[PDB]
Amino acid sequence: IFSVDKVRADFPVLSREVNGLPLAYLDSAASAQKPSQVIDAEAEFYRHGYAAVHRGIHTLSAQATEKMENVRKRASLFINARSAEELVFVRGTTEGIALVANSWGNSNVRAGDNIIISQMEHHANIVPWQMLCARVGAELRVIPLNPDGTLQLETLPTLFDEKTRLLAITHVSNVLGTENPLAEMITLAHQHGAKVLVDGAQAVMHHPVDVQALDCDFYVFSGHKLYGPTGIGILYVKEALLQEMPPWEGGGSMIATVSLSEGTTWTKAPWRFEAGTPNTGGIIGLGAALEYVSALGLNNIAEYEQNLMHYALSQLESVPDLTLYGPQNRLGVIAFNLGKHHAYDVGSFLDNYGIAVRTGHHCAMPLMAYYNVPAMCRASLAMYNTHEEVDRLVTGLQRIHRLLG
Amino acid sequence: IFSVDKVRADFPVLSREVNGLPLAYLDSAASAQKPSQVIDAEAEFYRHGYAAVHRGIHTLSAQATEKMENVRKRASLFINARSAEELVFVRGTTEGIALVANSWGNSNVRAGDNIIISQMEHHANIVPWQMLCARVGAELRVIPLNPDGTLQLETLPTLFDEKTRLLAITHVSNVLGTENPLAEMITLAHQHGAKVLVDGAQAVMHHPVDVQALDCDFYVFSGHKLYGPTGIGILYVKEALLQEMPPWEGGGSMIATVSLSEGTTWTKAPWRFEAGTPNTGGIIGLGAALEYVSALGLNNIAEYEQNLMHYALSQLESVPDLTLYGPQNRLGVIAFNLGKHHAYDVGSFLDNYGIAVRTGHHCAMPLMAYYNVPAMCRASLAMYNTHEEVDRLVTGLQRIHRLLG
Ligand SMILES: *Cc1c(COP(=O)(O)O)cnc(C)c1O
Ligand SMILES: *Cc1c(COP(=O)(O)O)cnc(C)c1O
Ligand SMILES: [Cl-]
Ligand SMILES: [Cl-]
Repeated sequence: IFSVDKVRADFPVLSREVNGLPLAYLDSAASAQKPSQVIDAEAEFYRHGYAAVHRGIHTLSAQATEKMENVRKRASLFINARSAEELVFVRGTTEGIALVANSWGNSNVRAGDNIIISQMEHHANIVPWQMLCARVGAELRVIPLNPDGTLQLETLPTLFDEKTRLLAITHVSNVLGTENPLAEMITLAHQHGAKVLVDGAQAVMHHPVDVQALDCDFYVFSGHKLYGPTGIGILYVKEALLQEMPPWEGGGSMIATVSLSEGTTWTKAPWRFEAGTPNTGGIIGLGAALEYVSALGLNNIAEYEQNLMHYALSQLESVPDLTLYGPQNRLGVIAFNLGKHHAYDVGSFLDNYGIAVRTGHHCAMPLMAYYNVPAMCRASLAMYNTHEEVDRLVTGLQRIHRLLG
Repeated sequence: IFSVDKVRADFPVLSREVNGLPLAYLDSAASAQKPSQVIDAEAEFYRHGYAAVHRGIHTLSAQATEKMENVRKRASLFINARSAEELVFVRGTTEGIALVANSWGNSNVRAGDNIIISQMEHHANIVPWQMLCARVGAELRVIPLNPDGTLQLETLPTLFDEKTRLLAITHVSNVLGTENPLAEMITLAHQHGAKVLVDGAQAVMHHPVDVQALDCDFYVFSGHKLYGPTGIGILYVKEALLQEMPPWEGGGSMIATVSLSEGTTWTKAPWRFEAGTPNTGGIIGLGAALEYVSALGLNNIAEYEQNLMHYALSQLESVPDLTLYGPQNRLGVIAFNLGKHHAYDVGSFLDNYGIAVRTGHHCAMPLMAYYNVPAMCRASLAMYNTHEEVDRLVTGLQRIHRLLG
């Protein structure tokens, strides 16, 4: 069984005080706190084994190159990719999606084609496709939402056709906590020869993820949401696709040869898309984060978080004039507004009690617009959050409602 | 005065053993070791103040946003930019140059124009321009080299004309240690209305850099070469230029608004070019690295390194059949080959003695080709290297020459 007290003791930030009160960090969906196992792994690398990593001749460089490729292997096993060489290190989910849209998009999406996104997508999974569609003259289609925060799947027959090149879809909504039916949607997309990119930035920390079972063509996620360092993400691409992708004009690609007369050639994928000095510190920390999470067990984490979520939704029923957004079976986040008060004011009061939530449009303005609100509040309930922190959130909202209503 | 023993005691890697022998790290031009002040600043941030940073409502987020903007201010003072808002955080020098070539290049370089690079450029300051020139149908012109590793300045009249849009030039060669006459070249470029991008990745750790005095239009450098963390670089752009640059299609740009019907708008520069979650860990560490280097004083560092370089070049005269490449007044690096032996073999023997040098083409294949060699060895002499490590290098080359000659 999972022991939240043993886990919390690994996270030094959770001791912190904010406004003279004990921190209740409910904003892990924006970024997760990191255990000392992650922080110290990165520091230890800088302290005892740091070097540049392009299979340099000397020992530190060779050993650091091997550390980085072992992390690539560990990450591929974490998401059950067939091969470590199907994983590209990227700056984060945002850059990973941009890479696909520029390298794969520019040579597979032509004038008259269409791309399907959903109305709940984070901006990082909208804007690259908007721009691509403008470049090549294709059409961006949108799966609409239901009031309960799920996709209107009945609209799919009107969106998928033979010119559909790509479905770009979120695994788990960063606002609603909706988990989308990826395996079925991927079957539909592949029946039309469409690829699927899955934005998995909110999924990989909540339960096991198996890209072979899903059969998705691309999958992205962010280190810093996975209790890991900033500046590092993972992009998975099916080997047959990845080995056809051209070099990344926009972000830089690693060369095989450079000639002023004869031009330039490029090294094989993965590494083709990792130009310049990689973020070795971040890669080391990401590896430690994958080990930490695997050691707790994602199924134990999921069971604890689901129980915590069920407790919170039950307790929140006693908050007057609370509006919740999203389905009952949400993962990780609770999106809400309190009566007619602006989310910004609710979040400031909650911060005044030492409760960290996020306010605003959460990089999902089309989602905001669907619900005809400018902003919502969002509380994250991660593996190190407690029933007691849920009770502070509930009491906090009750007090805010009396003081301001 | 500078005390190399007091400085070395700040760097924990320098205690390390390699192949059972004490490390002599002479590969700082590939990446620098980091002091504990840098390592611990990053760890301390993760331990006590970590949060997401997009001016979030709650305290940790607000305080982390302010930490990151103070580092931007500190970096702008470090290079004497007029305004902190002229600095963009980037993944590294490679990504910074790609950003300029894609955002500024695509809307200022048209068919029939030309760009001037030099023959000693690192690949990161060649390939983006090669691709841009192919996109828009412009011409890539090259300032050639002299045998001593300096630019043939007499060729400039034949390269600069009214269609010259940009000069992209290295401040200090990562292979030869040549320092280029930037201020004079920038005057010439501006007489034709050409902009200048300076690749300063090898300059910022060796002496003060003043972008107002230089009057360059762009300037880039890498954190990890500045005794700082990986995954972070600085791109400086003159405010009038930067505020005109369009969003970065290839790498992602931060939105002001996203609408599925009305399209997308973008936030003001700096931040326009920092999409997704920034590398907050790396930014914090970079700030500590700038403080550490400022506390030693760049002029003291320069005086120590110059003395160390002069000692090494004097000692190396006693190595039979040593070929050196570059001018006598080189900064930081010594590029060399030993008789007819492949650089790879020399580097392996040196590594066997615990001496870390770099071998290969050093991401400067046109430079290699100018000298009609496939590879060279390169020893870096940074601020924490000693006369004794120079003596190990010299003795090592002498032994290699007897064993293999
Ligand atoms: C946060 C998030 C992103 C963006 O991730 P970055 O690490 O900031 O690049 C994209 N999609 C979802 C669903 C997210 O939650
Ligand atoms: C190392 C270096 C680069 C590339 O820097 P990255 O940090 O790897 O992106 C570019 N130019 C010069 C002169 C360099 O030494
Ligand atoms: Cl956004
Ligand atoms: Cl290269």
